Amino acid sequence: AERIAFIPKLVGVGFFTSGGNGAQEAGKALGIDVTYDGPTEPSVSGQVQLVNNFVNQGYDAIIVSAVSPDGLCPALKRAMQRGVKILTWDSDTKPECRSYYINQGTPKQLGSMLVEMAAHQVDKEKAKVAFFYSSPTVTDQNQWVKEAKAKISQEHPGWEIVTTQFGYNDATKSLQTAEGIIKAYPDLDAIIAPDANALPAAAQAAENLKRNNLAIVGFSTPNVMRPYVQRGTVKEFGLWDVVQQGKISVYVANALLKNMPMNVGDSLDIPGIGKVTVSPNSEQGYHYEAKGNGIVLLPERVIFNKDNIDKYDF
Ligand SMILES: C[C@@]1(O)OC[C@H](O)C1(O)O
Repeated sequence: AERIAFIPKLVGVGFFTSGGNGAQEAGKALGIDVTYDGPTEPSVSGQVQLVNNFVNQGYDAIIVSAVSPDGLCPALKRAMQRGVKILTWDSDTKPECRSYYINQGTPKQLGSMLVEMAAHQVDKEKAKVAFFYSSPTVTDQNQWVKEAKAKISQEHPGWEIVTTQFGYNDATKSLQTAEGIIKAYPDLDAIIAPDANALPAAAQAAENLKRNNLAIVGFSTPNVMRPYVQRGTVKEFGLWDVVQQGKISVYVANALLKNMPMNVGDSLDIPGIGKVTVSPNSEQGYHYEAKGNGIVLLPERVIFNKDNIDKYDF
């Protein structure tokens, strides 16, 4: 009877497939029919069309990873006015446009990981670094990058951010851009790619142009990144239990459907996971707080290498 919609940025990417599977698995254990559906490409119109669709069908809850902070707001607010529980995972909208943000960590946390991974691989205070992710308008990544760039200028002033280009979650376009940066910048020391499509594309671009001495860190799935790690192209990268993330999003949504207290400070017990807690929106850097509105932070983030890459199954 209760239907929950789980919308990714796009389909075909291993990151969203894992999260969607963990969501449907969670819904099945709760007796909830979770419908996993997303556009073939990350666009505003793509998700809005779907959001409006699940609303008209009368879905009870919709969990969405936004491709734009304010792009989905008119459709999300329409849903809540009809009683549709709106939650966000991975990528957030505006805090007033949703209810809960199932976040994998604060921008300071994930922004620290990107810099720490880079500093450990470059091992010199004077170098040239380049950023390379999906889109300049996406929410989650731009929040990380801004905190990352701020952290770099404070902790590594000798580092020169020479460029910042995009791939738009396209495996083809990401490869072209990655090669272009590598060609145009022969003095490049490191590439920071906080994107599941950008990170393996950068590693591939390094191997295609046979460029060594190049630190390549970022955020992607161990499934895709595995060949590049074994060959030594990527010594270190990071992510999180995305399967668990999709699992939490459903459980939290279920707590809203069953009228449980989920204000800032309250907790919730999840089987096989433990204790999650509603953190304030200030953790993301937001100036917005409300009753029944907060951020659920993931318990643990993971650093991947050649030692523990076969440990996680998504
Ligand atoms: C994990 C991730 O960085 O890869 C795809 C998205 O950009 C993402 O979810 O933020």
